[PDB]
Amino acid sequence: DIVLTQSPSSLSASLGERVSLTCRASQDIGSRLNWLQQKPDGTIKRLIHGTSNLDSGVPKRFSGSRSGSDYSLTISSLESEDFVDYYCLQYDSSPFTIGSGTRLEIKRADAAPTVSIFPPSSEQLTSGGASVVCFLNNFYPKDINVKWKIDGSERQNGVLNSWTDQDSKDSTYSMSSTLTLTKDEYERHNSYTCEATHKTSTSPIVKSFNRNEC
Amino acid sequence: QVKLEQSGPELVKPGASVRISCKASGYTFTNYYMYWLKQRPGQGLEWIGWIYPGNVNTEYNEKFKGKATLTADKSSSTTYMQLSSLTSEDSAVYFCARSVFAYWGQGTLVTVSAAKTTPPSVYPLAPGSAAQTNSMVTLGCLVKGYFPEPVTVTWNSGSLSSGVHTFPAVLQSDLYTLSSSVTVPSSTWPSETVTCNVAHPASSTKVDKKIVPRDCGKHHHHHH
Ligand code: NA
Repeated sequence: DIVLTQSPSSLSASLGERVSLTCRASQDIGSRLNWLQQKPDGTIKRLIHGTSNLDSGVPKRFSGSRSGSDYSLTISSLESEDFVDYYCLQYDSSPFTIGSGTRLEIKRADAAPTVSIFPPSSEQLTSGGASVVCFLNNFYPKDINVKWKIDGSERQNGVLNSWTDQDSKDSTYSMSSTLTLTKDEYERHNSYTCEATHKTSTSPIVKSFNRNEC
Repeated sequence: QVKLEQSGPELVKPGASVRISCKASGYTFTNYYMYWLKQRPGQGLEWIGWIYPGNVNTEYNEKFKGKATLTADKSSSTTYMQLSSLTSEDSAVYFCARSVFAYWGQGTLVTVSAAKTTPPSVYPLAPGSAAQTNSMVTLGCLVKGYFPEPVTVTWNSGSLSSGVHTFPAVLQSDLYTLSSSVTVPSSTWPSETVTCNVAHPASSTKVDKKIVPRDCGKHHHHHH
């Protein structure tokens, strides 16, 4: 029941910088802590075992250490292949437990999202459904808030969000938000709004349309 | 020299069960512990349990006891994990690993859904209004209600690649849904055509959907 608290869940960093991931164990676990690495294709590899031993085939930029109950994985100079997921785990007691993981991402300057709202198309309405979609494109940092409103009243049920991976070319993020209602519900209301707010926003970005309008 | 090779991806119905395998090689199978792990999409690793092949003794994370059953075949050098009474919370990648998390199998994705193979409905995403000139306009395609993964989305059959990205699919109510975005100069649309091409190999379907301006018009889809 040992708890491993890994921090931070997201670490922004840059090529060539030194970074240190941390894992605090809720109980003494001695040296029985391993670090794993997970690539985007899903493959996993052990990087370090027993707190500080590098695994075979591990570049020496990777190293691991311990300080009381605080364990740390340190990368001496980040290479592009290193911006992925990392996990600590303990085998001092069973059940074995794993930290919640850390994703390294590339730091870049702030970027405001471009927001677009799309009314359902006529085809979808003939089939009985009504999906309103909003795109929040190319923004940075990844964190952002999105809100749906129907005739001025915030709607939280029926909403589904999806984020792209950090873009390989400009390091921004994009997110799509889709609100799905019965066709009959969509016709009982007139106004629809996607409201985004990001750290770059001085005021929230309001995108909207009226169903009875063209 | 140690290798762990798992079976391929599976599509299973809720309430059914599924057996995953992990063939080991390069070491004496009975001298090491075997582990099974679970990874919900977008989430962290979870420990399921271990099995020691020499006597096939097992110990489980209490959370998975009864849900997962580990077994090992000393002659075949294979460990199996059986998952029972599946529900949607069981869709995940499942990993095999040799002690002490020293070597790893490649993962096996298990998807639970009551759905039959189903081609996507493809719907245009055009702006609701506010055309702005001498700029960029963002259009898109909503690819909805398909099963199983995957789909391939392309724009103008590869001609529009500048400012394109497709969001990862989300499995809701047994079917997947994704959307794709494209950004083009405003001088190029609607004056020039923009079309998304959507391929769904499990159903052998391929569809094109031209994006046209929003208005009060009915039936654009029979003509686009
Ligand atoms: Na509204």
